[PDB]
Formats: sequence, C-alpha cells, structure tokens
Amino acid sequence: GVTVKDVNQQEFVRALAAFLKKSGKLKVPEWVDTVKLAKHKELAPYDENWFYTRAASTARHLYLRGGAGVGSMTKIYGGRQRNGVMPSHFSRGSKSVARRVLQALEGLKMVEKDQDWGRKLTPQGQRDLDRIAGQVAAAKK
Amino acid sequence: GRVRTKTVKKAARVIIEKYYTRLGNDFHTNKRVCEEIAIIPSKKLRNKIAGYVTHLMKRIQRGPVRG
Amino acid sequence: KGCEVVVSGKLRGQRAKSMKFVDGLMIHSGDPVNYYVDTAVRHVLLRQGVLGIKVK
Amino acid sequence: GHQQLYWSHPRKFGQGSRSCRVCSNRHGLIRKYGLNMCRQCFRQYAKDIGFIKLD
Amino acid sequence: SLVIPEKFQHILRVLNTNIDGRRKIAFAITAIKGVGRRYAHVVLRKADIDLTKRAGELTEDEVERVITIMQNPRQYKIPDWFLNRQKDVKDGKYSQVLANGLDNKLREDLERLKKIRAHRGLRHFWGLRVRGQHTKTTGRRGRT
Amino acid sequence: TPDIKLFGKWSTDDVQINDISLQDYIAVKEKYAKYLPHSAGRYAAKRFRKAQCPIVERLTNSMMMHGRNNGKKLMTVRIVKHAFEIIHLLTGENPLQVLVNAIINSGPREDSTRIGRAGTVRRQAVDVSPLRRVNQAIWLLCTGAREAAFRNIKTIAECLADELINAAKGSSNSYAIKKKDELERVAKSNR
Amino acid sequence: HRIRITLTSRNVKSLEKVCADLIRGAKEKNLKVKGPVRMPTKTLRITTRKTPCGEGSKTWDRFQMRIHKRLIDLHSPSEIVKQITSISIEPGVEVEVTIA
Amino acid sequence: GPLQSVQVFGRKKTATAVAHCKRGNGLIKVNGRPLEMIEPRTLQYKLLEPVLLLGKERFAGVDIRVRVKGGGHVAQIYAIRQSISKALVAYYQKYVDEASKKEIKDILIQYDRTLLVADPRRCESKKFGGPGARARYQKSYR
Amino acid sequence: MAVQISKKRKFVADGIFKA
Amino acid sequence: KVRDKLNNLVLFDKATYDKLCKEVPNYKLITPAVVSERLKIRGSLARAALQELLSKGLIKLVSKHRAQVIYTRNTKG
RNA sequence: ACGAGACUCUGGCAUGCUAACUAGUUACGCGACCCCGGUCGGCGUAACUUCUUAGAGGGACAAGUGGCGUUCAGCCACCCGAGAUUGAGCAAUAACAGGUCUGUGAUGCCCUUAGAUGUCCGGGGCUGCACGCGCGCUACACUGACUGGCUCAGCGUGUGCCUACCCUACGCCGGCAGGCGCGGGUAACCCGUUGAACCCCAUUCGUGAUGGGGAUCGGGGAUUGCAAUUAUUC
Repeated sequence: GVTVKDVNQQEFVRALAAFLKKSGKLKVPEWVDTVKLAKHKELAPYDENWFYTRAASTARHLYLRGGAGVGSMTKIYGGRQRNGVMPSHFSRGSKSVARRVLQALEGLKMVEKDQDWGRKLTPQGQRDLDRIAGQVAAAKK
Repeated sequence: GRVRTKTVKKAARVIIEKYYTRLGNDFHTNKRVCEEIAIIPSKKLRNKIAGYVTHLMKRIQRGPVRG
Repeated sequence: KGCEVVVSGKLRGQRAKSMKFVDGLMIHSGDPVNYYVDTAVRHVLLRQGVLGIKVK
Repeated sequence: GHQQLYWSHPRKFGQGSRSCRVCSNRHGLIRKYGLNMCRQCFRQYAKDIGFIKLD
Repeated sequence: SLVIPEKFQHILRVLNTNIDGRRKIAFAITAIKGVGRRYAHVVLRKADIDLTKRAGELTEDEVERVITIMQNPRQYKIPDWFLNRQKDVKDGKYSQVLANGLDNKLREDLERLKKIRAHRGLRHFWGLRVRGQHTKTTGRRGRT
Repeated sequence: TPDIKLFGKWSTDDVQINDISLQDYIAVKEKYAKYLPHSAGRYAAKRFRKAQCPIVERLTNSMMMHGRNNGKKLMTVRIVKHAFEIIHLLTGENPLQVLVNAIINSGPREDSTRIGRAGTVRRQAVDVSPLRRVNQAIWLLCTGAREAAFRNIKTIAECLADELINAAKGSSNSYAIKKKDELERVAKSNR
Repeated sequence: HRIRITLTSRNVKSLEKVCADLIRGAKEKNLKVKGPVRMPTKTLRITTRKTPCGEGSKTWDRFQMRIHKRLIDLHSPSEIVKQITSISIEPGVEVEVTIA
Repeated sequence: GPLQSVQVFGRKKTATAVAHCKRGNGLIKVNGRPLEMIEPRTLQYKLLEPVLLLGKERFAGVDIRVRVKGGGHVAQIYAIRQSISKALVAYYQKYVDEASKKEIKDILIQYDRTLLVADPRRCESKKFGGPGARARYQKSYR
Repeated sequence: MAVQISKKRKFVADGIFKA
Repeated sequence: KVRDKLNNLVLFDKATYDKLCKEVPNYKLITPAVVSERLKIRGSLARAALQELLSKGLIKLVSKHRAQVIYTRNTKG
C-alpha cells in the first residue's frame, strides 16, 4: 500500500489531470479560454485545458491539508508582481477561478463541504487519490 | 588582548596576601574560595581574579614575588 | 560621595557663559549612572532671559 | 449665517484633525499604541512612561 | 514536418504592412498596431489555429478567417472589456481598432481636445507631459 | 560500508598532481573528497583554513558573480555537474584530472607589482605565492567561462567545459592562457 | 471553581516575588495549585530621531518596554481567592481575577 | 511491555528537526515522505550522507520519523542530516554497548564535524545608516 | 466594562496619567 | 571584423537535412547550441531535430534538464 | 578622581532544575483510505519536557600543553571544548558665533494688533521648466523572460479620548480591481501551522533593440473622501 506522500507529486498531478480529463464530468466554464489566472500574470497559460490540472492541484492540496476555502486557496497560487519601474510585491491569485474549481469538485463526488468554513475531501475522493497514487507507483516501479 | 586592570590585580594581590592556606593551583577550587570569602558583584571579574590568583601562585611555588 | 552643579545662561554680560562647579566623585558612563545619580533640569525666569540649572 | 459658515469644512481626518496632547503641534506625531504625542515631547517624557534604552 | 513546405511565404501582406512569416504566429501578427500579445492569444483561440505553427506556412483560409476575427470579434464571443476602444466618445460602440484606424482615432482625439481647449489638449499642443508629473528634473529631450 | 567514495559518479582516486608545489593546495585525494560541491562552510574564517577546501568547492564558490548571481549556489552546483558530464563525455578521461591539470597550466609563475611613488608605472618583478597561483587560475578560468557565455547561443555549462579542455593542453586559444602569457611577458619586460 | 489569576507588571523581580508568594500561600493552605505559566514577553519599540531639527548625522533612538504576564490556577471558592489576594500586594504589579 | 525510544533534535540557523528512533523495521521517512523524494533533488546525496557513510546494516533494526519546521530549504536539509546522525549516536549510546558508538562517531567526526556539533552562526542585527549590518549608505561630497 | 483596551494601551495610558 | 547578421533557418532545406542526418549523429558531442553553430539553424529547430532523432532511436541520451540537454552517438564497440 | 576597562541588553549551550487545555510530544482507543503494516494539523484521553515559552543557576579565566620574552607584563600554535576576537547601549575636561525662536502655556528685546503679521471660510500655489547637481528604483538579458506544478520563515501590528478611520477566515456575484447580510479577536486563543519571494522541476523562446526593457500616450471600470481637473490609488 502506497499513499501520495511516498510518490512524486509532479507525476501525480499530471496523472490526476489526465484522469479528470478522461472522466469528462468536470463542467468546464465558457470563459476558461480567455482569462488570466492572476493579476500579476502577463499572458494566458500555454496549456489549453489547464482547468483539469488546476483541479488536480486543488485536490492534492486539499488532501495534504483540509479546511482551505477560497481566499486561503488563493494564497497558494501567489507570486511576485513585476511592477515595471516600481519594485516587486507579492500578490494573490484570482478568486473566481478557485470558486469555480471548488464548485466543480463539489459537484463531482470528490469534495465534501467541511464544517466551519472549509472544504474537506469525500472518502470516495480519498480512495480515488489512493488509486491514482498506486497506479503511478506501479507504473514507476 | 588579555591584559588585566587595576581592580583584578589589586584584588588578587590582597587575597593572596591575606589567604594562602586555602587557595591552590586548581582554578575551580580557588574560584569557589573567591566566591565565598570575597564580595564580587559579577562573574567575569570573579573569573579574572581567580585566574590571576592561579597564575600568581604558579609564580610563587617557583620563586619569590616582589609585589 | 559627590555632586556637580552647573549654571548656564547669560551672567552679567551679553555673551552667554557656563560656570561648572564640581567636587567629589562623579561617574558618567555605564549602567551604574542610572541607579546612582539623580539629575534635574529646571529653569529660572530672570529679567534678562532664562537661566539653566543642571544638578546631579 | 456666521455660525454655520464657521464650520463648512469638516475636519474628521488628515493631519489637522490630530494634535499633540502636550504642545498642541501637528507635526511628527506618534500614533503608535495610542500615544498621540510629537517626537520631541515623547523623548522628553519617555523616562517616566517606561520606555528605556536597552538595545 | 521539419523540412520546408512548398510555396512558403517569406513576407506576408496583412493590412498593407509587412509581416514576416518566419516567427511564431502568436508573435508575428502582433506587429500590427492595435493588437498585442494578450490579444493575439485570443484571436487565435476562438478560431482553430494551433499555436505551434509558424506564420509562413499557414493556409489562406486560416489567414482570411483570422482577418475576419481581428476585424469584427464582438459576435464571436469576445468580451467588451477586453477591447481597447470601448464606449466611444461620438457614437458609443465597442470596437477594437486597427493600425491606420488607431492613428486616425488618435488624431481626431487630439484635434478634439485642441478644439475644445482643455488643459490636456493645451499641454499636448505645447509638447509637455500631459499626465501630470514633476518635469523639473526629467525629460531633457524637450528642447535643445 | 563504501570501499571508495565517488563524487556523484566520478572516482576520486587514480589522479595525481604533477607540480609538487601544489600538493597540499589542491584537495582531491581521499581525505577531502565528498559527494556534492556544497559544504557547510567556515573556510574563510581563519588565515590558512581555505587550503583544506576542495577545488570543486572553490570553483563552485567562485563561479557565481556579477550581481544577479550572488547567493545562487544550487544552480552553480548543477552547472558544475553538467560541465563535468561534458568534460568526461568529450575527452573521455576523468573530469577531476582535467580540472587539476587546468590549475597547473593556467596558473601564473611570476607577476609584476607596483613600486616607486604615486603616478609612476614603475613595476618590480616578483614571484607569486603557490596558493595565490591557485586563486589566480581559478579566477581566470571562471571569468573566461563568464565572458565566453555572454550574448552567445552557447550555454554556460558548455562554455565552462570548453574552457577547461582548452586550458588542459595550452593551445593558446583559451582566454586564461592568453592572460597568463600576457602577465608573464609584461613582468619579464621590466625585470 | 476553575478560577484564574493573571499577573502582569513592568519589572520582573516584583512580579516573581508576588507570584512566589501566591504559590507558597497556596502550598501552605493545603490546596492543589498549578505552576505559573510564563507568557511570551511583549516588546514595545518606538524608533525616533535624536535631533529636534533636521541638522546633523542621522542618529536614531531605540526605546523599549517589555511586559511580562503570568497565569495562576486555583481550585478553591471565591472567598479563599479574595483572602489570598487581598494581603501583601506589590505596588508595581497589576492583578486581574477571572472566574468561569 | 517495555519500549525503548529516544528523541534527538538538530538545527542550523532556526530550523529545528526533532528525530525519533525506536525498534522496528528499517525505514526512514521525514514528514511522511522518504529521503529520496525530498526537494531539492540536488541535495539528495547531502541528505543521504549518514546512511550511505555508515552502511545499511546500522539502520537495519530502527525506524526513523523526523518532524522539521522553520528555516528555509538548505537549513532544513542540514538540520535533518545532522539530526539523523545525532539520533543514531544517542540510540546506540543509550541501548547498545558504546564501542559501536565510538566506531561510528570517529568516522563521523573524521568526515565533517557538522554531522554532530551544531553551527554557531546567526544573522547580525541591522544598524541605522545603512542597508545592512555592515554596509552603509553612499556619502556625497561637495 | 465595554471598552476593554489592550494590555499595551493600558500601560501606555497609565504612563501618560503619571506624566 | 564583420558582424555577419545571423540569418538562422527555421525549417529545413534539402541540403541541410541530409547533411545533418549524415554528419551530426557521428559527432562526439551533440548539443543544440553546437548544432546551431555548425548548422546555422534556429534554436527551437535544433530541439525538434534532437527530439525526433531520439524518437527514431539513433541518438543516445545521458542527462535531461530544463536548461541543458546532452546527446551522444551509439556505442561503436 | 574621571574616561577606557568594569556595567546592562541580545545571540551562541544545558536530553539537568522549576512549570504549562492560550505551547506541545509520546503512547492507547475510535475513525477515513491503500496493500498484515504504512498515511492523516481527523476525534478523544495516561506520562513527560525531546520541540516551544521564561525564571533562577552553570559555563570561559589565557584554564592546560609546546615555544619566544629582562623568564615580569604578555604574544604565537594546538588538544578537549557549543563558544579561545558576536553585535549594540552608556560614554571624560575644554569649547564651536555649528542647527533649532517653524516642537513647546521655554524665553529677553523689537514689530504688529480691528483697513491685523491673531483668527475662520472659499479658490490657487508649495507639483509650475532652455538647464546643473546629489540620494535612489528599473534594466541593458539565454547563470535569462513567459507558462504550469512542487515546497520553506522570523521580527511585528490589530476595534482608538474630544478621535469618525482596526486585522480579517468563511459562503455568493464578476476576468480583475471590487460589493450587501454572514463569524472571531482587546489577542501564544482570531487573522495564522502567517502555504513570502528568490530558488527547484518541465515545456515555449534562440542572439533579432527579440516574447529584454516598460518610459511616453489613448479608451474604459472600481474604492477612499464634502471635493481628484494639474490623471490621489488600483
């Protein structure tokens, strides 16, 4: 038996993104093609279906730590904002992107609304993540 | 460097002049004697005094001291 | 063990001058200046100006 | 209307709504910890308050 | 694949301006005034053009389609805030403005400000910094 | 229980230094060999403690320069590892042997110091300390790689690699050997 | 009753003296008592200039005021707490009694 | 009934790393994940220094679970690589005849002294008049 | 009370009252 | 002392392609930088050419990194 | 006698002492999931200070060894050792036509005092540009720019007196800047296990004033305030 902690996180996120792409029940919004992920970003993402990757990263972060809502989850996807001539500063990500990701994962049977302002994982989602981790570990071994 | 001042040398000279049968070559023993018999309001001064007493007795068991 | 009285201002003249009167022991540096000496700075309203007092 | 002409300007913020509680000056205030004093008067009265120089 | 295709366009004529086809398509059409790197990624996202192909080997049907999207994008689901010239001062219509049109619109805006005799138009007529900043120690290219 | 100890994948044994003046100043012989070129430090605290520092550590410390690269150590470590891959892959021998022989060839033997009053260009010919020779060779090789990999399509790890291979034989084409010969001739000029 | 006594002051030696007095009183009154909980110290710093005008080298002052806090737990009714806190209190030590 | 255990810490700048050694199968996992999957991947040899220097047979009958917090990245790596060796030394000292403790401690000292004793270095306090602890602002003449 | 200022503000106000 | 403005090629020609597939797999060290030097090609083209040569199974890989790729020939022994 | 030293604060360490449901650890039980063990800052409870907090103590003195020295004051090197030069605070006689009358209900003289040089209200200016100088910020790139994923802190601040104006997790709406009902925190309790950046991994780019650099400039939308034009800020 292997959990996600004993397998590489990058390959886990990529395989989980492929799994949620193959499931086809995520309800991708219409403005995904023309949107900027944060106010410090400059261009659109080069990946065409990055919503599955963002959903996989959000699911992995919720498995690692619970009780994360929207503005808590926004702080994870932060970075420096190159202000041109002014010096850089740290800025948060977008709010509606995280809201749509957590709403899509609540619509799917993977995320349960944790009591007192949080979003935990459904035990079916935890089981699904353990299958993905075991498949990646078996493929690597 | 490490050069002692008037208070350390004078205090060491008077404690060897007033006491000899209790003080010795070991630094910790005469350090505790200087704790007991002398009023030292600090600890670095106490350690410097006890070190100079150790060096002075290392001089005295070899030869005479004119001070 | 000591005292120091200094009077500052104009004294029988247009140009100001300071007369310091000290005897005994007086320390200035370290922490033992804080809990030994007491220093008070007051003023005198003379007819030709203001006079300074610093005693310790 | 002199009485309501005297206060056509509401001073509820800015530098002119805050003054030192000793010398009535409006420059270099200390708003930290609810002091509301200028720097010179704070340095003058800092011994009796409790602020002492250690570091 | 890696070999050159037959009938390879070296210089492309788009809106009577020279565009090389040697660069990436998302960064070759940005030489048109009025379009940029963010807008080039959106005009190429609604119509089916892959972003990994160079601009010299694209086909004429794709070229005409991206011309149509870059002229009139409001009916192909492009948001109104994403456009540059929204709520126009004369007719009030949302339109992304191309190169010679951008120059003409800028000229009419400057001539309108000069005619109405505003502070910004007067500072444009003099040749000063119209946004408002300390030009005491900066901008030494104003005179010789 | 390792029989021998490998610097990542390179054997630290079967290497020698030809110049006997730098036996103790180049530390790659079974006492100072480690796995990675990133130690805990405390090598410049004393007056000759840096002589025990390994030459790979010295090159890794001296490579990061020019403002924008200060503090970036792990990047320099992976540059050094990719470089040593290129030296082993091109010449065929061990990268540590090429690195040690590059210090011998690119180190100056004698230098001219300033003498006289102020303003004069009067120089006196002296000879260099053996540790200063090592430092000068390390500095010259690193700045040669730096000026090679600037505004060029060649990468930094390849430019470091071609600088060490050229300096290992002295082909009068690397920048460090040219500067060393220029220093030798300008010090021999006013002797 | 789960009654709590909070002990705070500026100086540390008077606070330690009155705290040790309260602990030894609770020990001699034949009653269980928890130890003093040492709260982290709060440091109040204002860094201000030294010259009143704008002349001279830029020298700054570093004023500092540390505040200590202690927590004291008892298992007694209210009159025991009042009779143990109403005798021999330090002049520079501020005390607050809370009950639940 | 009786159980044997030891808790040994280690630090470099401000990152403490408390280890835990007791009886069990040989397994080393820090914060739940093993040593071979600790970022950064450049310093995997530096993390694996004590195990690969002492041998697998020394870690044959002990399990290790280390929690680490504070510091940056490299300070955390140095804290864990000090804490593993310190925990093994203390475990052999407490529950084994210490000839084994001597024969691991002599070669640990002979490799690097960092593996056992700490690094007594902290950051100096900034002073007014400059951007750092030692550097000063530029002084203009005329 | 209904105000209950902080522990730092209480000591600051006490020092101001003393001054 | 001539600048010689680099007109690197984005896509291949009929002589560049077969001179590369004749000569470049016989190099002792193959890097995108050095094949861009010796072939006067664009940098992304060199990455594509080494990727397709790796897919064809004619070029050995020794290390992979986001800023450094090194390619060799097969062992002649 | 003063100044230095001496003194105080802080950093570095003690598996020993005294204590912690406003800080935890280790065990046990109840849960979720994987293949009998592993993961969980999920829940609860019997010991303790290993982490944390802060009080009293201890340790380091040229103490030991080998040299140089009038064998005096001292210097060099080394072993054991967490340290064998951590940083700051305070700081003498004598003065300077040094700066401050625009910090002061500290102040002498002089001026003004109702057609005021006090006072209040409205508008403007302190930002105005052929130029010169100083402290600085951003870059001149491929040890790099962009796009995703991974992972790591410590000093601090916080609902106010005339004094309106605090820090914010959470659910909804919108690309984003932002918007109403919704809870906590007079604070090791809530923000907060302060998911900080630089760094690390993988694509895109390839010597081109280029996807470097973002000055100047046009159009639109929000928040603060009684009011933003000479763009407050985003």
